Amino acid sequence: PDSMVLLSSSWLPLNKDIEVEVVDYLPSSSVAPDLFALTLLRINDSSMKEKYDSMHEKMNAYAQIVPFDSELEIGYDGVFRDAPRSVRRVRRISATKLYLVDFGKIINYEKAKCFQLPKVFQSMPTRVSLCGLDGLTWSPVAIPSFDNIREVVKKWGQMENSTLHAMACGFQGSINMINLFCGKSILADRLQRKGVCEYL
Amino acid sequence: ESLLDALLGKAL
Repeated sequence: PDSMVLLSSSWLPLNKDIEVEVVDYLPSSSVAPDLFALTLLRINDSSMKEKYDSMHEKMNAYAQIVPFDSELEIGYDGVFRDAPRSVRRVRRISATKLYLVDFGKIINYEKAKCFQLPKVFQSMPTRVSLCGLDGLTWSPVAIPSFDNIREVVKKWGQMENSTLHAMACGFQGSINMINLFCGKSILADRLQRKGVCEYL
Repeated sequence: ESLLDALLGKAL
């Protein structure tokens, strides 16, 4: 049978300021219903840049891209080939959607363009980082707004005309517990100020 | 009222 592949995700450095882009939400079984989760893509990280760029070069040149006997199972990983020598790593996050785990973009599931992820390309974690907003107890009435809040947060850096920064405060399973901020504008502080959540 | 305030206000 086909091997069911699930890439781990990139860790953020503890108590270290990093530059991040808020990307499309990658769901994880490791997020509690009342944890405000979000997906970050650390940017301007030269250490990993050459590694990811090298991976994509080899993936595009890879000869032995094999198809699934059956198909990519939901929740698991393979590759998406949108054209010859254009190959990227994906997770089938739902029946109709793939997630480009190294770019932070959701695209439509195309059965014919999906192939297995070769073992040699399973060593790099997803470039995106699974994250959760640290230090908060959310009002139950607010939890339904998490999607809307994520959309706002995705555009926050653009509206600030600034690169957002993050700092991992800890780790809960596979989730980076982070603060997200732009200068003195701290996400948890502005949410807490609206009374939809309280500090732990 | 910050910029992010306004953003969050519409989401809520």
